[PDB]
Amino acid sequence: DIVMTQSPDSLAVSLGERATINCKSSQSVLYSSNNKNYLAWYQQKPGQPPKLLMYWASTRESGVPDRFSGSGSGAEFTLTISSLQAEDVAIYYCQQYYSTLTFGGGTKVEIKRTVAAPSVFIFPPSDEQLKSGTASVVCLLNNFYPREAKVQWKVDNALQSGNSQESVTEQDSKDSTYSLSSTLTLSKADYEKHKVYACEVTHQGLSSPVTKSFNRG
Amino acid sequence: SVVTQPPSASGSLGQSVTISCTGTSSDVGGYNYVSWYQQHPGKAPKLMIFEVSKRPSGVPDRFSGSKSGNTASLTVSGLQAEDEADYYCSSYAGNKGVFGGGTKLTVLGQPKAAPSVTLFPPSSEELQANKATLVCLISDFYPGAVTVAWKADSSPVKAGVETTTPSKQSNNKYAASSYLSLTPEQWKSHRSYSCQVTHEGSTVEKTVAPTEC
Amino acid sequence: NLCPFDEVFNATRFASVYAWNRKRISNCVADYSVLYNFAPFFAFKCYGVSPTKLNDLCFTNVYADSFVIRGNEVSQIAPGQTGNIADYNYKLPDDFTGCVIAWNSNKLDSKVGGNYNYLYRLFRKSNLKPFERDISTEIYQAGNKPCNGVAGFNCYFPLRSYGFRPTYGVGHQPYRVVVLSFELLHAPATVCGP
Amino acid sequence: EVQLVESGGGLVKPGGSLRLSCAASGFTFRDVWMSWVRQAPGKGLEWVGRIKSKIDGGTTDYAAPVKGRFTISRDDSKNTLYLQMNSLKTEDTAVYYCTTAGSYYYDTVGPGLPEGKFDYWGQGTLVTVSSASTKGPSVFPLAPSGTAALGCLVKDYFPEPVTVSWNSGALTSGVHTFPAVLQSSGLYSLSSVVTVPSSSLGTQTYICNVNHKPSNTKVDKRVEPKSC
Amino acid sequence: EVQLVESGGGLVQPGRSLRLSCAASGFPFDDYAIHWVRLAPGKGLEWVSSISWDSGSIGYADSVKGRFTISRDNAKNSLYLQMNSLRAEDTALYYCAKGAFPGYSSGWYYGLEVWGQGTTVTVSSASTKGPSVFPLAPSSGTAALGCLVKDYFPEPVTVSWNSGALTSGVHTFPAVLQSSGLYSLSSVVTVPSSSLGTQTYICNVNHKPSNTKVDKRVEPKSC
Repeated sequence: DIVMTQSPDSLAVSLGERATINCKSSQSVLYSSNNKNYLAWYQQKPGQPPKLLMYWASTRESGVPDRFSGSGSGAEFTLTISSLQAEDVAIYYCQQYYSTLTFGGGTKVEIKRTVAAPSVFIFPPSDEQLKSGTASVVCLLNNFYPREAKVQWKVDNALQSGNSQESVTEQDSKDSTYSLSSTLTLSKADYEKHKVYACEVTHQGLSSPVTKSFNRG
Repeated sequence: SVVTQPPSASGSLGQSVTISCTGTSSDVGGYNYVSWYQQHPGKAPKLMIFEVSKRPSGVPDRFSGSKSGNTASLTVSGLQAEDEADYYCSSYAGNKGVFGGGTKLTVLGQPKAAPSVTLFPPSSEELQANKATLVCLISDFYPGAVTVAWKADSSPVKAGVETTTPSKQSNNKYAASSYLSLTPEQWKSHRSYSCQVTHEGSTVEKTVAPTEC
Repeated sequence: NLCPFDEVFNATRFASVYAWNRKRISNCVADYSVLYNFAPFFAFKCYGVSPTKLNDLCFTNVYADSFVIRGNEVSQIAPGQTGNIADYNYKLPDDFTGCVIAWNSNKLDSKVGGNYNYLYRLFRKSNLKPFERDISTEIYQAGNKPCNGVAGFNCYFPLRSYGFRPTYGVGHQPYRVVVLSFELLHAPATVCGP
Repeated sequence: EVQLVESGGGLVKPGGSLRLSCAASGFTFRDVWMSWVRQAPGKGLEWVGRIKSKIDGGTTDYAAPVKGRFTISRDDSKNTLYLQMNSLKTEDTAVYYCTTAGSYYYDTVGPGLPEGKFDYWGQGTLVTVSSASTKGPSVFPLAPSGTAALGCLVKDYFPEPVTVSWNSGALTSGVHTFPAVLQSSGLYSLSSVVTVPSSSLGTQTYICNVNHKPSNTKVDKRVEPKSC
Repeated sequence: EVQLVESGGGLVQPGRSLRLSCAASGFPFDDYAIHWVRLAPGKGLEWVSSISWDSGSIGYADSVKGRFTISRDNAKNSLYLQMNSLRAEDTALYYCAKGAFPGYSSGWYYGLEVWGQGTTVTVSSASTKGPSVFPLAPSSGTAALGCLVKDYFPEPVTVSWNSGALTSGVHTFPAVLQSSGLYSLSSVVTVPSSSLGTQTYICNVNHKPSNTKVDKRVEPKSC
């Protein structure tokens, strides 16, 4: 069919800056019989369905701001946002309808922001859980930016490895911040072989590394 | 019939202007095939609007067509100096078209332009055919109004004087020409002839003499 | 055994006028209940033939032709009524002994993004013969240079779109049309519905 | 309003068969060219198929990868769309949306749009094609100790994901339902932490509502500050 | 390019007949329907006649009814207008024009895209008169020189310089109505002063009305 292509894949600009997306088609979606382009643009925020922005390559959907504006014709289309807003963070897809439906590769749009130091919290294992015989120690890093962070577990000052798993959030629609969760899964046995369970966070927002930590007592 | 269309219209530089065009219910009110044509001096007509309000390729959006009953209207926004031209509407009427009377648009606010006078004495070849002609040629002036006065020595002559009405050039300006006819005897008699070209209160007198040959 | 008039008038999709549709009606009683067929049509006019209970008559065939054009051009569908549509998008005979009906379709054919399904044959070399049709979709090499099957400079496609939008006024609002041709050949008449 | 509700996604064995069902309401269903569009985790949208309006023929079109393995259906009297899926693969694991996308450019519907628009998408059900087994999630508190924080640790479950609603979803102070990490055993653990102020800890009962309908686990866990 | 150029016109005694020709070039004229439209001095545009490609549809205008006769040779890419029983009112400039697309009435619907530059038709009982051309010399940092086309009828004359090679600085003036009902025109070119000893300048006058061409050599006056 038609190989919808997008470039770039990832994109990040400051608030109120020019955000620029593109589309390339293996065929022409310009139909000569009416002189219309059979192309659309779709906004999709994580966890939600896509929302139509643009159709006929130019025409906005009811209520979409003039911020968004799709242009081009034939096989080299483009959608530019005049000034990027916090909520504008999303992945966008250029779907042509000329031949059935074929969507683009996708372009992720993100906000650049002033550095944001993370608020950190350790949660020790749960009594309920310990009965079951497992230990899960959590570390939270709500509201942090940029995304790149390093989180080390250290037990009685022991650099840990192989037992951690992380989940970064999506850039908060408003705050345009990230949050992380590092979960340290140990067995009750090992959890009891040690006393102090600490989580060390290296980030740009922190002058020198911050640690939160707990004592089983 | 002939289609009612005001002879003249006007608008300042950068402003707008509408050119009405009133026909019958068998043409303007009969079909929506109303066209508008722009014609500059000494050139063929150009299609500016078709189908009432649609513009051909390469025609500015400034120009905008419309209609209301048997009355079509052409509006020209962001008026430029070059817009100063004649305009006629056209219409289908059953195996035949019809035009309007036409409207000559004058664009105001165009800056003043001083005139440039070039006077030529009689050529000996002409003189050798018992004839004499002095050739004053105005150009590059705006507005179009100009007075031309000739004078033999100090004393003006109003015979043999022929003068254009200023026409418009590619400079979007005007261009007049006065020709004073004389006998060869008159030419050599007076010690000079002159061409006064009066434009907007300022004047240019150029002078020529048989001594100059 | 009444004629299938409901299929013709209350069809979901009507045809583009350039490829105007034609539904044969034969072997059925054409009882005309237009006076109370539950639809206030914009207008109605029977050319040559008359609607005053002439149903009594028996016709050989009835070719019902359907399409959509702009209000402005509703008149073009008439004998001697020259114009785009007449000259390039279907035409009637001067001796048209038949009725024609049409109505506003803004709430049937006007689409938010514009309606481009309906196409009007813009240009054509010769005028169309009565009840002739052309679905030619070839580029015209107006240019002294070829087109290579593409549209561009002096290289034109033979169709265009009405781009119907509700914002538009009566003039450029979609208007659907149905035509009633009454055929009477040597074959026995198959439709009367007296 | 108008709404498109997909139902019948879940776990199905490789080579197995599954019937998806889209219940539509609000708009003139029978006039629209309904389609299925799927999305694998992290991967982009991919069109699956289309059914045209039965007045426009009722033609079906399918994409290259699902060509002749899927079968689209329609019931205009019930206003419901179906997708019959057969010889399923691990490639087919994705969330399937039913949509009116690609319709309005061809369909026969006019200007009377329900809410002034035409392009509508459903929430879409998740089809997991694995030979693995189901598993219910464990719910453990992430207890609090200015503005503090607390959450719920959903742990060990299959397949993903779980519906975590903080205090009947009313609580939205700092709700962070991070996606559940795939465990070595194929299980899933997330930490839905909701940062809330200190003072507030006194009151404001924090009962996250975790639902996991594959296993049909409904859990309301109340998160209380520990006494130590 | 698509190019219509009209020829076949001039002075003609009132009540006589004359035949004009529109030469087509750069399009399938044999499909396109063509029209005659005329522009009478002072007055505006007026439709004359319309011929279908096949020559099977021809409307004439009320004014020229049963007087003019349109025709065409598709093979030779030519349109013709036979004008008989001519009157003063006919006296005009005669344009040939086509519609962008090919239709008899399409031209009216979507406008007339292409027009020729026209051929001028004068229905006067007056006599033809060929011009007297005379050099307007300079005296040897630019110089104005020209020549004087004088006492001719009817319009127009054309002036080119150095066999049309000298193009810039050229301004052929509009002509006066000689009191005798003739015309007097002046072409003037501006050239470098340095070139008056090197270059030789010749103006190329042509009054086809008269069938009278003139090349006048303009050179610095001796003193």
